[PDB]
Amino acid sequence: TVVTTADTSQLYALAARHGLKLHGPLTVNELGLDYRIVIATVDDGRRWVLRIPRRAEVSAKVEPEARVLAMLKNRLPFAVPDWRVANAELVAYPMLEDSTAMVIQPGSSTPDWVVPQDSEVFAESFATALAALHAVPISAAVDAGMLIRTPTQARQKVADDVDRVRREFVVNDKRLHRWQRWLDDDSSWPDFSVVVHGDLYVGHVLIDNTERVSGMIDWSEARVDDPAIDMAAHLMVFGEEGLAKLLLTYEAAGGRVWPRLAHHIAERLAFGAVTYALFALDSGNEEYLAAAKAQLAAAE
Ligand SMILES: CC[C@H]1OC(=O)[C@H](C)[C@@H](O[C@H]2C[C@@](C)(OC)[C@@H](O)[C@H](C)O2)[C@H](C)[C@@H](O[C@@H]2O[C@H](C)C[C@H](N(C)C)[C@H]2O)[C@](C)(O)C[C@@H](C)C(=O)[C@H](C)[C@@H](O)[C@]1(C)O
Ligand SMILES: Nc1nc2c(ncn2[C@@H]2O[C@H](COP(=O)(O)OP(=O)(O)O)[C@@H](O)[C@H]2O)c(=O)[nH]1
Repeated sequence: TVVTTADTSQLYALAARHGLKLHGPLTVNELGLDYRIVIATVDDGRRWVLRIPRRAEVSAKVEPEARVLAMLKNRLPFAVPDWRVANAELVAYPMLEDSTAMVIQPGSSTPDWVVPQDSEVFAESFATALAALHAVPISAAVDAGMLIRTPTQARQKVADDVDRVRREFVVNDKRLHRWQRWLDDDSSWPDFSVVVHGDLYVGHVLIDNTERVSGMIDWSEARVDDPAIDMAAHLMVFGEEGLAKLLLTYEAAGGRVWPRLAHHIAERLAFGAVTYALFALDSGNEEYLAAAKAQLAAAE
């Protein structure tokens, strides 16, 4: 025979226990630390995504995310995963066939492609899609059992993350002072929270072949929190010019802004170093830790 990375027999058995009959081509991404991701063909002729929790601690997150997606489905003018299977040993949904807004080969550090800076259709539709998401009523999030952070709680969470990094790592003095000045800068912080995606960047946005936003995936970090969380990666990828365009259209679409929002987003992006370091720490992966320590010690 031929050795293949996927164990088709075990995958078939797992899927069949949950009412899904695999038949035909599949592909497997084993690089995730929490889930194995398989895109498999099913007997409905469709591709489905199998998100397979690796451990009990990951399994525990399935039911709450399922409640999130259940709530969001009718409340967003774009598609989200339809978890027709959602349990501790398997999440499965029909694949949303539209491409992600960035394409990258598994394992690679460099994308093959990212939706272009000058794509006006992408820019405008991402901005309106984001305004739509952030318009989801807080009451709907509460009814769905979501994690809720008031503005005070949102700021406390950032402080807590910073302090956890300070306990576990040695951080460049100026970097640390940057975060502390931000945490102390009342004018930077919003006086409201919204439903956020929590892990939003081009890799988690789906686009149709005109480059119009058509969906968003991987909602595991969704919660009610600081709106700027969902804008940091847009600044990283599309720069200050892209951010300026985003904010004008977001506001025009009914998105709530505040005067120092652009500044706050830049500080949130800087804070990404904390997020990465805590991910590294929690992963126990020596390569991620090496990268994190290096970044933290470095002057920005
Ligand atoms: C452009 C293309 C690149 O995308 C990014 O720059 C975006 C903009 C990051 O988000 C930025 C921006 C932001 C806000 O996240 C959206 C911030 O939190 C993170 C740390 O960095 C992403 C996604 C980060 O991932 C996130 O890292 C988190 C620690 C966990 C999070 N997730 C699994 C829970 C995960 O998605 C992270 C580290 O770069 C992924 C690793 C693998 C990369 O090095 C890959 C190769 C990236 O360079 C990239 C795909 O090529
Ligand atoms: N086009 C498309 N890609 C998907 C879909 N579901 C998963 N993917 C891809 O699979 C990758 C990993 O899935 P993801 O849910 O992000 O796993 P996680 O990062 O561990 O949470 C994503 O980054 C996408 O590239 C989908 O419905 N449509």
